[PDB]
Amino acid sequence: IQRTPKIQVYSRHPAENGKSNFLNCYVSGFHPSDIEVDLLKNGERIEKVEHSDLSFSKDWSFYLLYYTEFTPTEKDEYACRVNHVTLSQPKIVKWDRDM
Amino acid sequence: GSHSMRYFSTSVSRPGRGEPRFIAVGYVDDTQFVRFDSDAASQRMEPRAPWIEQEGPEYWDEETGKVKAHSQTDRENLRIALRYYNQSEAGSHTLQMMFGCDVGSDGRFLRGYHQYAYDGKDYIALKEDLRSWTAADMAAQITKRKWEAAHVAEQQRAYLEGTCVDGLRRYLENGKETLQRTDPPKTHMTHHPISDHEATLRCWALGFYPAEITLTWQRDGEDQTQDTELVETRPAGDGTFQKWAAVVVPSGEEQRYTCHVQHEGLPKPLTLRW
Amino acid sequence: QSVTQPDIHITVSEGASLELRCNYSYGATPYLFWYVQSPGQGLQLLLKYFSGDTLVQGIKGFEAEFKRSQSSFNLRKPSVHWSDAAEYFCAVVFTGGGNKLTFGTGTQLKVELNIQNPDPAVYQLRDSKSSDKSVCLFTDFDSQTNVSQSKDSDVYITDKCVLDMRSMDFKSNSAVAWSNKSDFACANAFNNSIIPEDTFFPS
Amino acid sequence: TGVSQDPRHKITKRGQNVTFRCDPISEHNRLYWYRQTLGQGPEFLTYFQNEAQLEKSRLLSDRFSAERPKGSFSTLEIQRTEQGDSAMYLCASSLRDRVPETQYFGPGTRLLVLEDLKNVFPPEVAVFEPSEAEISHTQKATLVCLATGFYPDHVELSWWVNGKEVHSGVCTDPQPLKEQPALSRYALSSRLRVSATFWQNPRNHFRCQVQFYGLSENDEWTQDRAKPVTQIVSAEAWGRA
Amino acid sequence: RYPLTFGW
Repeated sequence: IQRTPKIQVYSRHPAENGKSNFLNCYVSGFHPSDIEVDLLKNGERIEKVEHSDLSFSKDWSFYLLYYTEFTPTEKDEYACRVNHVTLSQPKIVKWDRDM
Repeated sequence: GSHSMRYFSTSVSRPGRGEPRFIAVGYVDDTQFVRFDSDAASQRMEPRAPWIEQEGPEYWDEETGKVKAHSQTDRENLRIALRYYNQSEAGSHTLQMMFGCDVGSDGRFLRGYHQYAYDGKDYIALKEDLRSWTAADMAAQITKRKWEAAHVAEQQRAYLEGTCVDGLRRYLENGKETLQRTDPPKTHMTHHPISDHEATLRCWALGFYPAEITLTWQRDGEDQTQDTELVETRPAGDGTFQKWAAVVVPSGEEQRYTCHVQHEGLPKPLTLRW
Repeated sequence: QSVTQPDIHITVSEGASLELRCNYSYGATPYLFWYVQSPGQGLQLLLKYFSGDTLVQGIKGFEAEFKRSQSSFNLRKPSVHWSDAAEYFCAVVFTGGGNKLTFGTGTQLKVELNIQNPDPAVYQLRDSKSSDKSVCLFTDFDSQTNVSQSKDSDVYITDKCVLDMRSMDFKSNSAVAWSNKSDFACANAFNNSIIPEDTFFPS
Repeated sequence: TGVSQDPRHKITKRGQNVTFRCDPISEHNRLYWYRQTLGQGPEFLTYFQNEAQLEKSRLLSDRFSAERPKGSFSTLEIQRTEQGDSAMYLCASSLRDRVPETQYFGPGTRLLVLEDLKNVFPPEVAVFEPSEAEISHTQKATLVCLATGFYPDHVELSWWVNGKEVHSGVCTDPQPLKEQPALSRYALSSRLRVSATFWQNPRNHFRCQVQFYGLSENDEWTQDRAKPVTQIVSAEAWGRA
Repeated sequence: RYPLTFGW
């Protein structure tokens, strides 16, 4: 069987421009294990991204958290990119800052 | 009060890429504290929590020896799983595992689990009595009858009733400042318009512990589910969890709607408004 | 945590009720074993218990009872043999700590021959062709005899070892003493040890 | 059954290396290595499951080297040997699918380390005949075997009647002693008692076999004498009327 | 504490 990854993009704190914060990408409830998650700054891959450790929910569906130390502005566009076997093309979820 | 402890394993085969990948993490109620990566150069049971670093080298020399005992047992197990199902050697599959003890407010044993899973579906499990198995399919009753000749249930039960519980209270005591204190949710409400009279409210609750919470968008003393976008609870990064619930409203009725946050850290269910 | 063997050294007579204790650390539910090591060879498994029948029987007639209330796994034998003289280790598997065996302090057991017809005597033995010494044999004496060793230079003395003539139901102790000196006489060698007055010498 | 080991006894001088080779029983997929000091409990060193190492007692050093490359047999190796390493190394196997998890040990490998090899000597054997004083008093004849001037205390004694081993009526001191307790060469005593009616007729062969674990063909021997190799020295006597 | 693991 296979499951579809649910993706949430958000910040660890409320958005305050110019102040250090943390961006998150939560790939929850998916299967199988192999998943490629990238963090993008206006389209470029963020080089220093530390990911969570692999686990799974009750339904044997894995969840992961990808974070990096970012500082937001009013025009910088941060988005999460996720590649998976159950995706015909890499899904990109943009970050509505007050989502 | 009531707490728990879990251990998760994940074996995934990779044909043509050498030995498969074994990933094992250790969970207390909502806090990971150990991890093992079969492709990590350390090859040890590295910690992932502050309070667990107090344990001496004999602890890590023991945990490492019997998690590498698992990687070699579950890889050995993956080949057996193929010929049990008569699958292809050049194919990839996933073998998982989960079991841990649940304790009450006095360290008293409450429940115990034990479940394996082959490719997203259950394979074998331990019943609530902790002495009888429940194989999912015929290829598992082959294994079930192996763990019946060998009294495996009387050892795993001796672990969950014993080693698991007696060791878990040591973890709660070693980290009483973190695992025993529950943070309350910080709540506030936002407002987003779309049309000239349609607006989108959103109830927020960030930074709490544990994850079990309920967000309810009512409307004039009557609950509502129509046009109520709701996302699953997500982690934060520090050890807290976030969750929002949205609702689309017309301009003029915003003073009618209400939001409620029911959690443990609040000894009263809050009732927000606009 | 550790395992404890309180009985450090026991010496009984042949055919006595035997009990060796081995208590674990009050909290664990470990696998239990009992091994024996003759002084020359390696260990040898005797018993084991995790199935759930408190009393366990095994090889060499030994038994054992598991008492979780007392946290003990004690060896037993209603009638000890002379061949049971060896070191007795108990082994537990501390389950959550891994799978390595955790051994005890080590019980060393000797057995004494409950002789019935004492017949103490000392004899000189005919020497070999390619040997110059002349040995003396103390044998067939009662168990409570004390063998005091020699004092002279060329004279050596051993301790008692038990023979088992399994056919005639005959068992007896023994002793050796020898030297290569001409003056050294076997009729006057064992005087340095405490022996009864009825020591039988050749005519 | 059962677990095997090779060799059983050896001895080296400090500074060089040693190596032991264990062989467990069929289809056993877990193997432990233990060390047992003289007169003490066996200490845990390392343990395997299927060609790969899972643990090593941190109270050890990297000088110890163990491996089970082919999945069945294991080989221990020790570099920079010292007197503090002299003990008995015992192999042990299990099944990991037996819930009691029974470990079955082998005969083990005793070792010894010194500061020099100016100590090795092979045993001389001599059999002594019972006197007719005891013979014409009890209908029983008691023989006495000996073993003098050997080193170390790695002997293995056994009696033989007519080329066939006998144990009923055989007694032997479980441990040897020092001929010079102030230093030292070792000596051991042994006996065999049978009825005199089996001593007088001249068809019974009374041979006392003393097997000694000595040096091997790879060791260097410098002393101007015969090399004390691992051999079997036996003395015999004949029936007498 | 990690638990004891068995094979199928």
